[PDB]
Amino acid sequence: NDKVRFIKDELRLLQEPGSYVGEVIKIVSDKKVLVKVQPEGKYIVDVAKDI
Amino acid sequence: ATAEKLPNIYPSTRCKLKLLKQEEEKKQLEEIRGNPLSIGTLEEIIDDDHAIVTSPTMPDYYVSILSFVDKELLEPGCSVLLHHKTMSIVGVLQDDADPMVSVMKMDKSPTESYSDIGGLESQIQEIKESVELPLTHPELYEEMGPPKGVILYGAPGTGKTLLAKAVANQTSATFLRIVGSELIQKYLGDGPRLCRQIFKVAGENAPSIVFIDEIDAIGTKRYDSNSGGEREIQRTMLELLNQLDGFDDRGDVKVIMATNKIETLDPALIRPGRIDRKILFENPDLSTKKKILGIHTSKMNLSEDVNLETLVTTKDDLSGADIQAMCTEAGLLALRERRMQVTAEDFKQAKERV
Repeated sequence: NDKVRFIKDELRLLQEPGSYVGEVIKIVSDKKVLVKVQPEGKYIVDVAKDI
Repeated sequence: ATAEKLPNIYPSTRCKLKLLKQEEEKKQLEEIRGNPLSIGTLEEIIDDDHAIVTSPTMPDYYVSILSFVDKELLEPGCSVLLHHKTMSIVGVLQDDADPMVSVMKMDKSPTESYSDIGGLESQIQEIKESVELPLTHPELYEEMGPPKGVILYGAPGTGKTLLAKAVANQTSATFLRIVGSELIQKYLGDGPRLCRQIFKVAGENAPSIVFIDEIDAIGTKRYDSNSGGEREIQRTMLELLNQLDGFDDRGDVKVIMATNKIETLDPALIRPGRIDRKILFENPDLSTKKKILGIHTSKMNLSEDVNLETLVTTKDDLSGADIQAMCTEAGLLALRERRMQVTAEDFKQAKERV
């Protein structure tokens, strides 16, 4: 059964919009990190709660 | 005991600080903003409470601030809070950084204090009175006013460099050290911007101590503006002069001039009535040398064979650095001797070398 779910498990992530890498310009007190995505430009944007 | 009461006091302060009801209201004011939002750079302003912006991707949208924070808090050409919708200015955004200007020693109330440098005092009054004195700002008030800057001479690392931070330490303003040879570029016009960037800082961070070292190059008027003569020489200097002859202070932003090439320079580059001050470091006379001697000699550990006069009279009229310098390799000899207490011989040696 380990396999099954596992083999099944990949099925979701195969559905994804994408995952943006980013180049942080900085943060501020806002807890919105201030960033320029590499192909994009600069955006000041919130972080993950886990960091 | 009270330390505990002091600590919790510090703690309770943290709480109230974090306590910034209003929190909701502040969050209400944040809950306004939405998120995540978009960086973008200013361009110009109108009262419109709509203004357009600048982007690396270069959308430029005509957008309002979300208004509690302010337009006038900011200048055109500056990164601002923008939504991702219209790139609506969400409010005041730094665009903090700007941590660069051309070539400088970026320092404030620097290490060098006149005590440190060996006694030069005779000219310390020059730099003190012209600058340190109005730095106290108390007496200069009645004095009705204070020159711009001084002109060092003599040798750096003893007269020129050591003094330089003495009053810079003493007044504890922002000491900005540069060389003209640390300008140019050989190209035309940012030499001024170099200065400008500096003067931007100079204007910005006031009080500050402007320093300048060795204008051999950007400062020479020559005889000519043509026939191979590099414009940038004068082209820079003039602007440096513009911000120089466009400003003197009552004790705020102070200037320093350190170099051996004097009349390479314009009279208005000094502009008396403004720069009144020539510092010139000499070879310290035996006593004044001894004055610096006892300082650096003694702060060097040694054996009682050593004597100042043993060193003093033996001397050619050294620089106050050569004092240090003799003293320097002196121990190096004792290190080559691998000893912690220097004899007198190393001194004579180290001097008769250096």
